[PDB]
Amino acid sequence: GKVMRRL
Amino acid sequence: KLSLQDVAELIRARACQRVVVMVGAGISTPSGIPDFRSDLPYPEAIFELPFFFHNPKPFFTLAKELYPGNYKPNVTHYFLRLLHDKGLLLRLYTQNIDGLERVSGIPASKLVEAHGTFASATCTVCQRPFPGEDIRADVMADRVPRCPVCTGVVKPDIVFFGEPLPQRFLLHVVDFPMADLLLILGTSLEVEPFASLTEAVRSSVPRLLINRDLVGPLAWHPRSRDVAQLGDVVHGVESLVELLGWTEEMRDLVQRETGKL
Ligand SMILES: Oc1cc(O)cc(/C=C/c2ccc(Br)cc2)c1
Ligand SMILES: [Zn+2]
Repeated sequence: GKVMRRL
Repeated sequence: KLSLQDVAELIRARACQRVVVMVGAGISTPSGIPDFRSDLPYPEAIFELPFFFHNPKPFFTLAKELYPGNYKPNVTHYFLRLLHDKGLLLRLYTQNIDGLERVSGIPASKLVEAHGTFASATCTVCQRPFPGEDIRADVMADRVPRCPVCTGVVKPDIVFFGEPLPQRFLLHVVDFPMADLLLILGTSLEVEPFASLTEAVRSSVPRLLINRDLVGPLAWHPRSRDVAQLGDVVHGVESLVELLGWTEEMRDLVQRETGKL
């Protein structure tokens, strides 16, 4: 999975 | 230490023939692309599937903005095109979703769009694929596109949080050890798995960072052939281009391509 991050 | 100038001489000596390039939002900005932080409960919901399923309009608002033929590549894109035209580009990894790398003329086989593309779309329900052109009028008209098969929402092939990275991303596995130069433009690479990708180049390979600031894995696990050129990305690139003796080549390439855009 594409990692959760801010933006 | 190597200087920028040293890296530049390796390249002109065509001694760097297998440049792997990593890029992010710092190269979109100059084309006018709005930053993705600026109604949503928090800005990341824009790339969250549960929220998308609940209300896709915000996303589709952004799809309208970034849909192909709005924005154009800037001179940083064109520098990467020039690297490619010279036979020096092994692969270009992008975290951006504006598709400006392919508009700049870099062929799809040289690109890894790690967060997907507006070039195509997929029915969220029956998974039928669609060329992006087939949903363009709906998007341009502010109507959520629906599948002719099942009436499900048709979602542009942008990778949302939690979704698998594209297949092509696994070219990293051998692209990085295969590089004889790593170029990092307009991104920190703080987010995994990009961070770990910088570590996968061989020990002797220079890593050249052109970015506002020094951040992420090049700062935490520095190596002796790292070069960081900190400042506006565009201007850092303009400096490398001069040290390469490519300033006039860049002008002429941009003019020829701008003539076409
Ligand atoms: O002269 C060059 C130019 C270049 O782009 C790459 C390499 C090295 C490739 C490589 C791959 C796997 C293992 Br293990 C060890 C070395 C050498
Ligand atoms: Zn469907």
